[PDB]
Amino acid sequence: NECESNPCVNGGTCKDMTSGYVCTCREGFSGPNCQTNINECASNPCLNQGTCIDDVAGYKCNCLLPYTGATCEVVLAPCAPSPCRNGGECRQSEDYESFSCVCPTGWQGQTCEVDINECVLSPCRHGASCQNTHGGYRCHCQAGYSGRNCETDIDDCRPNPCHNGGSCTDGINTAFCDCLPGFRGTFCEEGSGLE
Ligand SMILES: *[C@@H]1O[C@H](CO)[C@@H](O)[C@H](O[C@@H]2OC[C@@H](O)[C@H](O)[C@H]2O)[C@H]1O
Ligand SMILES: *[C@@H]1O[C@H](CO)[C@@H](O)[C@H](O)[C@H]1O
Ligand SMILES: *[C@@H]1O[C@@H](C)[C@@H](O)[C@@H](O)[C@@H]1O
Ligand SMILES: *[C@@H]1O[C@@H](C)[C@@H](O)[C@@H](O)[C@@H]1O
Ligand SMILES: *[C@@H]1O[C@@H](C)[C@@H](O)[C@@H](O)[C@@H]1O
Ligand SMILES: *[C@@H]1O[C@@H](C)[C@@H](O)[C@@H](O)[C@@H]1O
Ligand SMILES: [Ca+2]
Ligand SMILES: [Ca+2]
Ligand SMILES: [Ca+2]
Ligand SMILES: [Ca+2]
Repeated sequence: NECESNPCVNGGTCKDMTSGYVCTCREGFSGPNCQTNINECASNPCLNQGTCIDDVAGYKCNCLLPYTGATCEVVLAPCAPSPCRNGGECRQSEDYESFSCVCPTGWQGQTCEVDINECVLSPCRHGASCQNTHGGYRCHCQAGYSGRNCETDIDDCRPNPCHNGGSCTDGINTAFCDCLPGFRGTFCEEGSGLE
């Protein structure tokens, strides 16, 4: 009878009946002739805007980065415990599988944990001594100089060391006084013919 026409598709098995037939489907198929591939994606199993891809008796999810895992329930977050130290900025890679760190001044290494020794190419000026520190440095100035890199010749004329209105000229750790009429001495402290 009716199974002679080989009606079942998708590998189903036909059984003859009174005035018809039944197809027993392989797992994953349904319909009178097993023509339907059951849509296991109908339950919307993929999270986080992943795409469900139907299979025979199953599905998978293609996740949208940075989500991953069987149902897009995991997230790639290489910057989550901020591996960049000492103020460094964490940047996630394009594919979210790795990170990089932009280090602050003074720091280097993959995670910004290695000091830079500024004294190797010392920025200190005017004979100052360079002291390297962890994440910085310090210049120790010679007499007469100030500033971060001991680059400033100190203004020895402020406050004015010249008494009695004398004019001050700055030098290296020194000041020179030109006295007003009536005054003399290194700092104009001596009066002559006054009152
Ligand atoms: C509908 O969504 C369910 C999760 O909320 C998911 O489990 C169903 O998938 C079944 O799980 C096992 C797998 O082998 C079967 O094919 C599938 O039907 C999903 O269809
Ligand atoms: C022969 O097969 C067809 C389907 O292709 C079915 O309609 C008939 O009943 C069967 O005998
Ligand atoms: C008949 O039943 C179906 C479900 C498949 O297992 C076939 O291979 C078999 O012949
Ligand atoms: C299915 O694939 C995932 C990765 C996302 O791109 C969705 O937009 C798409 O439908
Ligand atoms: C390095 O050390 C500092 C403190 C100054 O004394 C410099 O003259 C010296 O070379
Ligand atoms: C400095 O020189 C003294 C002697 C005065 O003439 C001042 O006014 C000047 O600034
Ligand atoms: Ca029959
Ligand atoms: Ca299916
Ligand atoms: Ca340093
Ligand atoms: Ca000076």
